[PDB]
Amino acid sequence: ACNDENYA
Amino acid sequence: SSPKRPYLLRAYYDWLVDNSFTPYLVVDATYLGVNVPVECVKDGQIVLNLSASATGNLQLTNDFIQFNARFKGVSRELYIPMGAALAIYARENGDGVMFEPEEIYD
Repeated sequence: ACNDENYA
Repeated sequence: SSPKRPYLLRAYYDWLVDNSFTPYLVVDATYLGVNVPVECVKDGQIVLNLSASATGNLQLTNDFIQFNARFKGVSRELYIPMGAALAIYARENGDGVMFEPEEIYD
């Protein structure tokens, strides 16, 4: 996936 | 009658999450209105982690998918027209669905 595993 | 895609997208999203899987979305980067960081585009597609921990304020509406996500530490807001959503599956095993084409999305 393109986005980091953790948003917060 | 409106498209079934958003209803099926939500059904699978919930099934995946409820069964301890991490929902990944496959997006058509060329579809009109797609609003995501360019660095995400590869082979004309985008793969996104839609889990609650990888996103913020996730909305799966009938016409679009919208949420905040972090990229290499940078928070960005994404907007994905439903017509560009190609599939949703489990990161863990690939179980999911490949949406059927629907006239309206053309």
